[PDB]
Amino acid sequence: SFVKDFKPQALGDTNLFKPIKIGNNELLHRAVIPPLTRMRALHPGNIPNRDWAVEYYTQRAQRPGTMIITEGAFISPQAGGYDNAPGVWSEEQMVEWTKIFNAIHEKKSFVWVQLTVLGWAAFPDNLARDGLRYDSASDNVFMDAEQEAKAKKANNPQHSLTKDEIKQYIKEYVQAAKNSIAAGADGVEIHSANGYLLNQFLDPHSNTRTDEYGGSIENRARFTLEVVDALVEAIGHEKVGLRLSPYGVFNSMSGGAETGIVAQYAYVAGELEKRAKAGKRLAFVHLVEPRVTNPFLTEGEGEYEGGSNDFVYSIWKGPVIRAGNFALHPEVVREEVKDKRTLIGYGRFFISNPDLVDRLEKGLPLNKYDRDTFYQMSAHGYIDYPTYEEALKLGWDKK
Amino acid sequence: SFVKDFKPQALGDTNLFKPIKIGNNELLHRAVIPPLTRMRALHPGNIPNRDWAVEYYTQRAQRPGTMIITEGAFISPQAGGYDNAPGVWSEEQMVEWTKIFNAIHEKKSFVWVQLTVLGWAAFPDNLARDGLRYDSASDNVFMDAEQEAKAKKANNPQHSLTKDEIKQYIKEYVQAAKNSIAAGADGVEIHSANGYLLNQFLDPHSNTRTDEYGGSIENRARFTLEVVDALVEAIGHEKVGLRLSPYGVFNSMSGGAETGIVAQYAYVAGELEKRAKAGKRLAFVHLVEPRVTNPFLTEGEGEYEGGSNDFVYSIWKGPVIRAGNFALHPEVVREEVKDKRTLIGYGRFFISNPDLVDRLEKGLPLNKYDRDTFYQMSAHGYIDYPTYEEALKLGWDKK
Ligand SMILES: Cc1cc2nc3c(=O)[nH]c(=O)nc-3n(C[C@H](O)[C@H](O)[C@H](O)COP(=O)(O)O)c2cc1C
Ligand SMILES: Cc1cc2nc3c(=O)[nH]c(=O)nc-3n(C[C@H](O)[C@H](O)[C@H](O)COP(=O)(O)O)c2cc1C
Ligand SMILES: [Cl-]
Ligand SMILES: [Cl-]
Ligand SMILES: [Cl-]
Ligand SMILES: [Cl-]
Ligand SMILES: [Mg+2]
Ligand SMILES: [Mg+2]
Ligand SMILES: [Mg+2]
Ligand SMILES: [Mg+2]
Ligand SMILES: [Mg+2]
Ligand SMILES: [Mg+2]
Ligand code: NA
Ligand code: NA
Repeated sequence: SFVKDFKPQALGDTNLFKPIKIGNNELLHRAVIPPLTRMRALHPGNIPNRDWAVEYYTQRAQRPGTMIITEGAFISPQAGGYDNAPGVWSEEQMVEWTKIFNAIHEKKSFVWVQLTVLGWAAFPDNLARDGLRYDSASDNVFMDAEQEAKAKKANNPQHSLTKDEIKQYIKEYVQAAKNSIAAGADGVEIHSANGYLLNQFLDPHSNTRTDEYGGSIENRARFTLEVVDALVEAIGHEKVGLRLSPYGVFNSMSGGAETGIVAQYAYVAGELEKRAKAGKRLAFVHLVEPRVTNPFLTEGEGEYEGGSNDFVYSIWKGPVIRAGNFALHPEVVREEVKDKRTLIGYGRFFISNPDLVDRLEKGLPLNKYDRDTFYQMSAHGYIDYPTYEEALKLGWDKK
Repeated sequence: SFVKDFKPQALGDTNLFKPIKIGNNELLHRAVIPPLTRMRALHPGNIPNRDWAVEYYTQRAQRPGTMIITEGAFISPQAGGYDNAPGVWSEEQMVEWTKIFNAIHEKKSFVWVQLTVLGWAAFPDNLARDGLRYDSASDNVFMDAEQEAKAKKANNPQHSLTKDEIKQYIKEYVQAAKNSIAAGADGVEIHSANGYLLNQFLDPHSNTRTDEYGGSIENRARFTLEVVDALVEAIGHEKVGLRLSPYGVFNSMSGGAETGIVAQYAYVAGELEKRAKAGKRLAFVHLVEPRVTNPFLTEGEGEYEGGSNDFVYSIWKGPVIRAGNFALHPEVVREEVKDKRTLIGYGRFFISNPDLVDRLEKGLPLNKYDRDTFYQMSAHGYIDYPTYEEALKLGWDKK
């Protein structure tokens, strides 16, 4: 069915429908697919879904010149811990990714691989089964009681990374980025948001370290910036973006309750701009808005009203992708895209609307999403959401 | 004469004319007199002007319930270096300040003493004459070539403060704050702006230290925060505010060219909010806007368009006074005061309009200022600017 009560607005007369270049890619509009974990990868080996993933991405590439950021992809076994999320370390994985990238390109769209390392969000028992550590910044603060207890039961207590182990992750980021490019991706996004490992280092709640990787703003940002620099060196700044969620609380990050949180993220933005002014500007910065501090809460819930991401624009002078509850709020998008370097990520409603871009241009009704199938091993709720035309034929204009 | 071409707007229908409490003071409107050095203090001894200063402040206190921040006042001889700016360390000074504070209070207005330490902005030859150091954060970067050369000629080369000397300044801030309160002031403003000593510590251009007072965001903010904490302890948070100029370039500060500048100031704001949440909220934060990066340039010049102070409001949750080119821009003020904790400082046009508040409420013409008498040892251009009524009688509605 269509979302009831939603009053659509045609956005074709806004900058959302003006072309923009991101990295090497000439986008034809500024509606971006943000990274969306869907849990259709198959075990063993974290293999992108051999039956459905090509079709999923093909559908969502249908509007020419769309920027697609993939579901998060693990850079190595140790970086993972969800059996049904994909990786980008093995030949068997890359065979499937190559097909996905080719399909997106055939639709004249673009694809950026999000590179993910889970840290404390991983399942410690899966990791133990596979002979892997349960990692985070620290060893004395935990995501929640259940995770702490699972780790202990698995004889895999949370482990504070050594400097050598941080270096090993950086090597894996580099190789994962190389693999992604070699398989045909247009670029990569470094996931430093939503309470995963890099965010666990950024945040003073999760990072109680007293070495050079914690205990100050500069130290907490060190790992994220080392990954940025390693990937810029390996594949070029024009092929690298960075995702941040300053006000997020998902996965036990601090959000605005931490009075130093804006300074922490302002520091990262400033270091990005310093690199840019020295000739190595990242393709984009991708921000999760305080509009959505936890993406598993219904739109409108978990809104933090005490902060704005606007500060980033005073610092970083390149493209900025904003995501969080924009599909149901074209009136907000209309204002935000007046800034000529702003793009808008649409997550949950891209799950349910393969032709979302047409719907945004033309002010059409939106298909309701089905949260129960966000994570499910099924084509249902993955590749069977209709286009607007197909929905009309099903009679959704009445139902 | 009146400013030609200026199209006034009545602001009586805005929050500029709603009461607000700042510290212990019930203000009746939100037009604030920011600190304005006028150079009428007499030598020797940096004595507030015995002939004219009471009248100057009385005139500008005339609208009941006005918050006045004094001209900067030196906390000690070593903090000074301008012979015609006043101090607040001696009995002879406080005799004159007492008269000024009494006069402001008789007009049912309020007075906050700005506490000033010049650092590298001081004149090294005056300091040498008086047996005093020429101080800054560092000893290997200078305000400009002329200052460096003056210091060398005076056998008084710029000196990087020791930790003990920083402690001595803090003692002097404490005593100056006590003196101000005992003499009748409503509070004090810590000057950490416009490239004076505390700002020289905040800014990475001027602060090349490698001890705990430089080399990182936290270290560069340490001196400013130590002064905040010492004054909060001595006289109470409700009697203390702090002035900052994030984007200023006056006195060779970095401004927006420094990519880390927003993070530096965001850190200070966050530390202020942390203290506030722990029960010790400063009376206000006073920001110089990027609208005026150098207050000796004509309105509209030296405007930095690449940054906003809005970030501070995501962090600090108390009153904020904004200053910089607002008199000629009632349309901007109208928008800014929609925020219910925003006050507006009017500097140069309070020099020339003793009845500025009435003029703002009622949308009246503004007297042109005379920059040549901003700093001058004279009543002329100090206490002889007319009220609107007096200007009409002089025929300025025609001239
Ligand atoms: C099912 C689901 C999976 C998600 N997976 C990821 C992910 O892999 N990486 C990431 O950075 N964000 C992920 N997110 C967050 C989204 O990218 C997005 O920031 C968030 O859903 C807010 O945007 P929206 O309101 O348009 O959905 C996910 C969100 C959902 C609902
Ligand atoms: C003559 C003059 C003296 C000033 N003296 C001080 C001072 O003692 N302390 C301070 O913090 N700012 C001082 N300022 C800066 C003003 O407080 C104010 O921030 C600036 O003039 C911008 O506001 P305006 O455009 O309303 O004048 C001075 C400015 C001028 C023009
Ligand atoms: Cl799993
Ligand atoms: Cl995520
Ligand atoms: Cl002088
Ligand atoms: Cl000043
Ligand atoms: Mg242990
Ligand atoms: Mg169902
Ligand atoms: Mg499910
Ligand atoms: Mg020396
Ligand atoms: Mg003259
Ligand atoms: Mg003069
Ligand atoms: Na099938
Ligand atoms: Na006289």
